[PDB]
Amino acid sequence: DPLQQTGQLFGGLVRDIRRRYPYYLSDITDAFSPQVLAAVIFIYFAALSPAITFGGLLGEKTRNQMGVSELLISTAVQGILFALLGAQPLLVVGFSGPLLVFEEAFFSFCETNGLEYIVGRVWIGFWLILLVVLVVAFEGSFLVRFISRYTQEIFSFLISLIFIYETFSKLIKIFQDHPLQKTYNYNVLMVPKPQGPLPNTALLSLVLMAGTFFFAMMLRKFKNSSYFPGKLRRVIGDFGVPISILIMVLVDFFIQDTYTQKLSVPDGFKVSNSSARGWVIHPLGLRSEFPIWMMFASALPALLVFILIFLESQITTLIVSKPERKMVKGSGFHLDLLLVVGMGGVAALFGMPWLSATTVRSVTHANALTVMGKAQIQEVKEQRISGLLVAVLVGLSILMEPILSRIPLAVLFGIFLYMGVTSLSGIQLFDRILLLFKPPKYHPDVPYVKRVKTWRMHLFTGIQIICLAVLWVVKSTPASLALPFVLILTVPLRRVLLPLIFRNVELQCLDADDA
Amino acid sequence: DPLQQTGQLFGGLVRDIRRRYPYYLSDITDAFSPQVLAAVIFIYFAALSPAITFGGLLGEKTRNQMGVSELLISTAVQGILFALLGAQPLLVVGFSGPLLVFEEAFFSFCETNGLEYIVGRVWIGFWLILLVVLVVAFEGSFLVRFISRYTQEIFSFLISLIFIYETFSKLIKIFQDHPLQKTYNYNVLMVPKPQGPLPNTALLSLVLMAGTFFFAMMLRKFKNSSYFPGKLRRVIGDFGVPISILIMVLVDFFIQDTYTQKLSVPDGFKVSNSSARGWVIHPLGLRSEFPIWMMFASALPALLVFILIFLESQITTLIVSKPERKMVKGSGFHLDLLLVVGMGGVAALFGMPWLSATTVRSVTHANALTVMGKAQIQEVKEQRISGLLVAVLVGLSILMEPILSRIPLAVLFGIFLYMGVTSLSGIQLFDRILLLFKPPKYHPDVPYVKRVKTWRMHLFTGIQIICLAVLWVVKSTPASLALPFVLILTVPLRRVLLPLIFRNVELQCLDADDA
Ligand SMILES: CCCCCCCCCCCCCCCCCC(=O)OC[C@H](COP(=O)([O-])OCC[N+](C)(C)C)OC(=O)CCCCCCCCCCCCCCCCC
Ligand SMILES: CCCCCCCCCCCCCCCCCC(=O)OC[C@H](COP(=O)([O-])OCC[N+](C)(C)C)OC(=O)CCCCCCCCCCCCCCCCC
Ligand SMILES: *[C@@H]1O[C@H](CO)[C@@H](O[C@@H]2O[C@H](CO)[C@@H](O)[C@H](O)[C@H]2NC(C)=O)[C@H](O)[C@H]1NC(C)=O
Ligand SMILES: *[C@@H]1O[C@H](CO)[C@@H](O[C@@H]2O[C@H](CO)[C@@H](O)[C@H](O)[C@H]2NC(C)=O)[C@H](O)[C@H]1NC(C)=O
Ligand SMILES: CC(C)CCC[C@@H](C)[C@H]1CC[C@H]2[C@@H]3CC=C4C[C@@H](O)CC[C@]4(C)[C@H]3CC[C@]12C
Ligand SMILES: CC(C)CCC[C@@H](C)[C@H]1CC[C@H]2[C@@H]3CC=C4C[C@@H](O)CC[C@]4(C)[C@H]3CC[C@]12C
Ligand SMILES: CC(C)CCC[C@@H](C)[C@H]1CC[C@H]2[C@@H]3CC=C4C[C@@H](O)CC[C@]4(C)[C@H]3CC[C@]12C
Ligand SMILES: CC(C)CCC[C@@H](C)[C@H]1CC[C@H]2[C@@H]3CC=C4C[C@@H](O)CC[C@]4(C)[C@H]3CC[C@]12C
Ligand SMILES: CC(C)CCC[C@@H](C)[C@H]1CC[C@H]2[C@@H]3CC=C4C[C@@H](O)CC[C@]4(C)[C@H]3CC[C@]12C
Ligand SMILES: CC(C)CCC[C@@H](C)[C@H]1CC[C@H]2[C@@H]3CC=C4C[C@@H](O)CC[C@]4(C)[C@H]3CC[C@]12C
Ligand SMILES: CC(C)CCC[C@@H](C)[C@H]1CC[C@H]2[C@@H]3CC=C4C[C@@H](O)CC[C@]4(C)[C@H]3CC[C@]12C
Ligand SMILES: CC(C)CCC[C@@H](C)[C@H]1CC[C@H]2[C@@H]3CC=C4C[C@@H](O)CC[C@]4(C)[C@H]3CC[C@]12C
Ligand SMILES: O=C(O)c1cccnc1Nc1cccc(C(F)(F)F)c1
Ligand SMILES: O=C(O)c1cccnc1Nc1cccc(C(F)(F)F)c1
Repeated sequence: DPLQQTGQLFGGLVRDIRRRYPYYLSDITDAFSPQVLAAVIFIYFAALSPAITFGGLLGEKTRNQMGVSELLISTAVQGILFALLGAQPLLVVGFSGPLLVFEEAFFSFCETNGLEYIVGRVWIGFWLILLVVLVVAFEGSFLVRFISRYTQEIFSFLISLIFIYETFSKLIKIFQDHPLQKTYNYNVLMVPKPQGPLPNTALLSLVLMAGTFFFAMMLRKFKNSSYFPGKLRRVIGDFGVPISILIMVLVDFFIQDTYTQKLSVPDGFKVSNSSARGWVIHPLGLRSEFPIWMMFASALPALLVFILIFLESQITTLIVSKPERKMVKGSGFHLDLLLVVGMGGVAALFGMPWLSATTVRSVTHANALTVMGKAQIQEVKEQRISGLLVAVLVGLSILMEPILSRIPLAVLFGIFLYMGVTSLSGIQLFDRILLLFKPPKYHPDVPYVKRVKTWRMHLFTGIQIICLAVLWVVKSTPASLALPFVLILTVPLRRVLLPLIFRNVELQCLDADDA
Repeated sequence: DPLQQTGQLFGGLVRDIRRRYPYYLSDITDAFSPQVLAAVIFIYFAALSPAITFGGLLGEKTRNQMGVSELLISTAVQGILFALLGAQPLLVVGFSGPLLVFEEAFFSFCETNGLEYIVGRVWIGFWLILLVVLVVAFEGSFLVRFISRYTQEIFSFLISLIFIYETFSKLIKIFQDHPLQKTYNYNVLMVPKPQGPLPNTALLSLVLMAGTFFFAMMLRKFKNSSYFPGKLRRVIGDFGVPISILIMVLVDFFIQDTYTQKLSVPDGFKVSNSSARGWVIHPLGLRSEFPIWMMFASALPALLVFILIFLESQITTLIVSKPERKMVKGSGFHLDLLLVVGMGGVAALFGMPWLSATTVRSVTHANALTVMGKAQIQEVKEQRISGLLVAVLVGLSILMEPILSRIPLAVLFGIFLYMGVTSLSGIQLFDRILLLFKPPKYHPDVPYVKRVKTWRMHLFTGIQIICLAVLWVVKSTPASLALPFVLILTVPLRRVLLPLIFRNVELQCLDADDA
């Protein structure tokens, strides 16, 4: 198994290298298939748009200390390294809401205490570099084995709901910014962006979203359909999202008059605010002499940042490398936790954000490479060039501004909704949530339906909604960085309370390692 | 069989009365089911909107000689009579494109020759009253037996394509009338209707259409799905279009600012133009003494009007009363042709327009009453109160203006697109057109796939497209009232050329009476 206690110091790192690197030729040569090129295109727009979204949200909140340029270079650099060195290349490394909430929370603290933020992270980085090596030394990444399906399901579901919620709030914002009014003022500037509201902007956006999501779902239906020859049907199905986007991007191109929000990158490869910082950030104070207490008190935030990246990256790896998916290569949790956290702490030195292995984009990347037949899984295309070319494109995103400038965010929102529903494909919790509305006569022929009672099977599914409810309440409240500690409290339940209120035969059936 | 030559004078009319009228108690008492009330609501909006559409088109073209008021009263009066007296009440009687093209063509002639149009039709009416009785006397409605599936298929398909084409051209017209412009003038009157173009009108219409059609198709998918209890799932599925409309009508109600075209009826039960005509039209000239040559030369148009109504109403009756549909009551072609044409010729006397039995609304009405199980057909709800209550509502359409005034045409266009695809459900031509794109390995297990060769089976399907192509070309060209003569030339092919180029075993399999 991958999470066995070796005992020998850095045995978990070495066995993960001894596991995957013998298959390094297959990790390059399995990327010649056309389904992989279709994944690169799909996952590029999946990887880029958050780097633009979170990039803008950071700058706005951190006064350009770290913005779109630093996140794009981080996401590009760490992505290329992790693509070439990672134990699971299908893990797409990038910046997340969890991290966004920390950066702004550390800034808000740094301004109050009179500390140079871009410097304060370089210390947090050194502790993340220290803590990860100390964990990887004692094979602490083994603890992944104790992360059960139950928690992986709650993690798989909660983030899928958030990614869907964020997508709609992104469309709702266009109706708030450009409401359906009887009259509109045309004496408004459009150089920075529309100052006041405009006609035809918000409904065309809705149409551009609804159109792309439609063309996405129909092409997913078409992929595993009976129409057209098998060779042409799979190619069209594999290039589903690329065709979905291309159509609805051309739709808006031929609408000359109507404005709608496009993709926005910086002018070139420059620091967001030259007055604030440089490329390389000095630990002992860039301007004002940095205090000695924060140089050692940065461990407390780093312990928090570690957990956020750990429980994000590792649970993502469990979900992406499940037995039910045909994962021939395997997975290395020790090397993945080392790289993701290690690169992040080093990235802080250059005033660029530390990243994690985000589930949706990682899941989406695997799902886009996962083949289907007859339906069941036959062979999941496992290689590095997919995860590499995504990071390379996110690096070149600033240089290829003329191509991105004609792509509406409305079109991208259609694909994020598709990614949201596509992520819920192989989640037994969602599949059990479906049985809540189905009558008991029509339930699927699965062990947890046959061997367990229906009224008890729904109570388990119900207790996971009690978790999701509490998990969603913590997300909204000020104490949002306490979510990892509430998510890791999920294990104690499945280990004590659930067994205490259930029969062992039911758990094994309900919560199984494989199907 | 229904179309047997009795020989005895009016034997075909009497046997159709002796057929159905013993089941007259079941023709009332099968309308207590909730699926029938759902059909009334659906088919009302299906029956009304064309009475508004074609009414406006007549008035516009005939200078209010016959407009929305006369078509609504005709469609109401003839509908109630035919609902109570008809051999097949599922036939929804109303005005069609075929008739629209005649009325405007007879007006265009009447103005040139200096003839009172509203008077000239009263003569055409007398010949329609004469010709139908002469046909029903010799059981001429028997000729229906010779109308093969091949022609019924071409008829079923061509009209379904037209009804879909007309629906989209109705949406395209909103984008022509309210284009996506950079600027809009708000110094425009809205009393008659918007004079110049407006913002948010065209895309909200598109959204209102796309929304209703979505909610229609998902509820049709939900109807024969596994979710929710069987008692509640069928009710929601049966009231599919009523719920689809209700949602998207409320959507637009809560949009205060944005204009979009609503349902428009006249003020009250009045003649469209009091200056032109009255209620009852005098045959020997209302104002100017009507010429004696037109009193007898009105037979030539009446012969044309007869054929248009005959080939519309009878082929509709064959399609609605096919063996594959569970039609327990049966059908009477002699009594249906008598009423539809007889009432029409009498309706001309009051300047009101003559109607036909239109296929889509008749098919839609049967399809809405046709139940599904497991899928296959179990029992088609055959009754009169459905066809009655539709005509009663179309009569009350002017009185219930405050309810219709809040219903957008955009919402109705969603339902006409649903009706368009719903009409193509049980058509072997469409089902064979699907096999054109399917590979030959995946073709359905049906006699005409098993017993006939695939390459020969597609050539038959291909020759029907050669017909549809020619049929569609005649529709566009000036000689549009020659379509019935090109449609009745379909029989000679299936009778001579097709058998000449095919093997008898193939025809029986391809062109079968039952499945
Ligand atoms: C199970 C399916 C149910 C879902 C239903 C809806 C599907 C999702 C939405 C539609 C798919 C994407 C199409 C986007 C087209 C954008 C139209 C537009 O505004 O731009 C062009 C233009 C916009 O104007 P314009 O400004 O570009 O005009 C160009 C010409 N100049 C510039 C000179 C004025 O619109 C049109 O011309 C009208 C076309 C409308 C598109 C037709 C769709 C009708 C909606 C009903 C249902 C649609 C399909 C149903 C799905 C299943 C199929 C059986
Ligand atoms: C089978 C797979 C594909 C089929 C579905 C194809 C996708 C598009 C379907 C077209 C119809 C849209 C849904 C029904 C009608 C609701 C829209 C409406 O009128 O309100 C929007 C309204 C109308 O615009 P509005 O904001 O002006 O509303 C009025 C409010 N004022 C005037 C005050 C500003 O906009 C919203 O508020 C947006 C919320 C809805 C977001 C929908 C985005 C489209 C994404 C697809 C959703 C539906 C498919 C999901 C299921 C299929 C597969 C899982
Ligand atoms: C770029 O950095 C400069 C400082 O190097 C920022 O200037 C500060 O602005 C904040 C509020 O915006 C003030 O509270 C500080 O007093 C300013 N400090 C100095 C030294 O000017 C500036 O805001 C930053 N600009 C951007 C791009 O946000
Ligand atoms: C109502 O009927 C009158 C009476 O025919 C119509 O008046 C005619 O108008 C047309 C052109 O619109 C002229 O060619 C005729 O010379 C007019 N005749 C008379 C006697 O006035 C009038 O157009 C009709 N109005 C409506 C509602 O269309
Ligand atoms: C040295 C620290 C601060 C740098 C961070 C990376 C650490 C964890 C890396 C760098 C070099 C690595 C060592 C390189 C070689 C070997 C020999 C092998 O037979 C056992 C593992 C061992 C001993 C590795 C353990 C992990 C290691 C110490
Ligand atoms: C312009 C932006 C918004 C969209 C970019 C999408 C582009 C790159 C996508 C959309 C459709 C794609 C094509 C779809 C199918 C095939 C056939 C395959 O045998 C080779 C690749 C090829 C030819 C793809 C190349 C990439 C492609 C052209
Ligand atoms: C194809 C693979 C190997 C590379 C893809 C990403 C490349 C193009 C990106 C990633 C990070 C980028 C660098 C980031 C920062 C700087 C500093 C600036 O003062 C000059 C440009 C320079 C040096 C950039 C050049 C382009 C760069 C190297
Ligand atoms: C915060 C909110 C949304 C919590 C929602 C939890 C819901 C879905 C849970 C809580 C209790 C659960 C119920 C507990 C017991 C039973 C009885 C059984 O015979 C059928 C299922 C049924 C009826 C469950 C269905 C799901 C249920 C209603
Ligand atoms: C005015 C007449 C001549 C032409 C119009 C015929 C109309 C009114 C129809 C409708 C009802 C019909 C009658 C119904 C029943 C019968 C009984 C049958 O054993 C002989 C024919 C006879 C008597 C029919 C003759 C034609 C008839 C009278
Ligand atoms: C206002 C316009 C646009 C829409 C009108 C549609 C109305 C009449 C439709 C929409 C949904 C329908 C309801 C749907 C389901 C049921 C349950 C059934 O057991 C009795 C009828 C009843 C209660 C229907 C009555 C009619 C209804 C309310
Ligand atoms: C419920 C069933 C029986 C009837 C439904 C339709 C009714 C309401 C319609 C159909 C035709 C209509 C009539 C058509 C013409 C006129 C002439 C006008 O000068 C007064 C109203 C009057 C007399 C209408 C009254 C309402 C009416 C009788
Ligand atoms: C005028 C335009 C619209 C063409 C209309 C007729 C078309 C659809 C017809 C004419 C001849 C037909 C082809 C005749 C023979 C074959 C060989 C068979 O193994 C597959 C179908 C195929 C390839 C047919 C497909 C449909 C076809 C191309
Ligand atoms: O989802 C948010 O907005 C959020 C914000 C702050 C902290 N945690 C958050 N949630 C969240 C989402 C995914 C993974 C994780 C986890 F890895 F830390 F467990 C947390
Ligand atoms: O559909 C048209 O545009 C049209 C116009 C004039 C005559 N005939 C037409 N077509 C048409 C449509 C359905 C049924 C019939 C028929 F019944 F007359 F055969 C004709």
